Amino acid sequence: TWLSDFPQAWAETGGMGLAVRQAPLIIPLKATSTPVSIKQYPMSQEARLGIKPHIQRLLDQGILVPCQSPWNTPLLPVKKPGTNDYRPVQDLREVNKRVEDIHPTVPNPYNLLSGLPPSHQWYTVLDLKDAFFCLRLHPTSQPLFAFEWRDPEMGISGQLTWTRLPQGFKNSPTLFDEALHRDLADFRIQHPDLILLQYVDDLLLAATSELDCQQGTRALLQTLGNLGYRASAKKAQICQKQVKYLGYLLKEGQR
Amino acid sequence: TWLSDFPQAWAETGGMGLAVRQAPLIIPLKATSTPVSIKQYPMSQEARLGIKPHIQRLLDQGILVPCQSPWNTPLLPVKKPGTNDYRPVQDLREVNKRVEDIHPTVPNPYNLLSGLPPSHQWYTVLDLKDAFFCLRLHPTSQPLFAFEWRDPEMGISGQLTWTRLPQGFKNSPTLFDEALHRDLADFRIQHPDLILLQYVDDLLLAATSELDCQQGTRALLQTLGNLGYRASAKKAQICQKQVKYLGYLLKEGQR
DNA sequence: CTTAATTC
DNA sequence: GAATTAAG
DNA sequence: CTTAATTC
DNA sequence: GAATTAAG
Repeated sequence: TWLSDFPQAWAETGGMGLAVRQAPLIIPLKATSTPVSIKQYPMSQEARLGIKPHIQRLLDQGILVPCQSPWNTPLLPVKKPGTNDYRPVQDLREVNKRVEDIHPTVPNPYNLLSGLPPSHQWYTVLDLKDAFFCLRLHPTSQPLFAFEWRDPEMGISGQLTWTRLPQGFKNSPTLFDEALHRDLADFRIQHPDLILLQYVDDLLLAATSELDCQQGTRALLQTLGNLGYRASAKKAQICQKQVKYLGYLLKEGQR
Repeated sequence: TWLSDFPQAWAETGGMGLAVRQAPLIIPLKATSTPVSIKQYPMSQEARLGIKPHIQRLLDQGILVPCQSPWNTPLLPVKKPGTNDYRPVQDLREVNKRVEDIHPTVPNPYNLLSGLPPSHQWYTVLDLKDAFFCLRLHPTSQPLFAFEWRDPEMGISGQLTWTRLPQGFKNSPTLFDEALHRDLADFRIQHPDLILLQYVDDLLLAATSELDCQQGTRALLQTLGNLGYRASAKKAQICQKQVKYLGYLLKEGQR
């Protein structure tokens, strides 16, 4: 029952995360950038009602907050099915174009897996839930990601923005990967015999024996929870000689 | 009056040419070729009446002759203007594909002109009329170029073919250029001080003085006429310090 | 909905 | 260069 | 007229 | 991939 032994480490029981050791992120703009305010494309009531629950949850969680910003990008009504479930998707392309580029340090899955020794056959795969939202944004950079939100009948002031690293921002994957690497540096040092692969929010822990993988997993979950990250108990693959990681099926040491 | 001094050398007074020193040409087929007989696309009366005079002239000249051949390619009604003058154009692409390739020995105009010394300022440009028709085709190769010709009211048997190198055949330019080079080899040897440029049917004779260009031109015209070639008196540019050759304007030694 | 590419 | 894909 | 390429 | 060019 890994779920009961580590309440804080799982999204299911530890609540929304927040990387407490990471300083709020400051997002540098390119040298010539000036704010861009793109009007919000009219949204149907169906889309608005579909998105509303999500916006309210984020406001309650403090991930979204009201604001007045010279920046504004549009929200899009996205429903994977034909017209089923919705979810807000922000078009941050005009913001991305004005943000200074950073070196892409996230390794491609192929190269990352090359660092997996044949000696480590016991695997544990964890995926961090709402990973980007665990990283705070400095108040100075929050206005950059503002969007409009209203209600034809008693709606918020006007704009809302993110207080955490947002989805759709070009540097989120890299910034998150780099932050988690800093937070897990000690863990690696304290567990020299363990192999830990990180691909943004997807983690692979490899060990030589089931026992080591057990103790190692316990230590990783404890560490992750303490740092403020949250893993999916639902999708978790604990101490298995066969696991699915980054589209690959790890078995017998193949792939 | 160069026209009167060399009756045989001009198309205007010497009649259709025939390169008497050149053996009738044999056209080798590719190793796997078999005859192809392409049906003649129906031709309107307007097109037929327009082409008729040309066919009759060629038959009278012996350039076209009746035949029965397993080969057949279509004739096309071509009228440069909107619907004015006509002229028969044969689509020999299927024949070209079955004929063995030869090395392209005709130099491009740019490289050909590089062999024109600044010392030779006096130019004479001649263009041979119906040049390809001056070269005979061996009877064994004549059937390759057959086409259909009839008259809704008393028409020739069925097919006609060429007894001379035809227009539209992929190797005609190269074969003609090579044949003329063989026929003018002696002339070059007999006139070491003269510069002679050959580009298929377009000739440029260059000399150091007007006198040399005069005597040289007289000798070239006499030689051409004797060999059976015919130049255009109409377009002839004799002993000029400025002439148009291959799209270029030769003047002061420029171009 | 808008848009940088990639196809047909 | 009017559609098709892929994406934010 | 049919066709190998090249554009839009 | 439906037009545009170029050609035999």
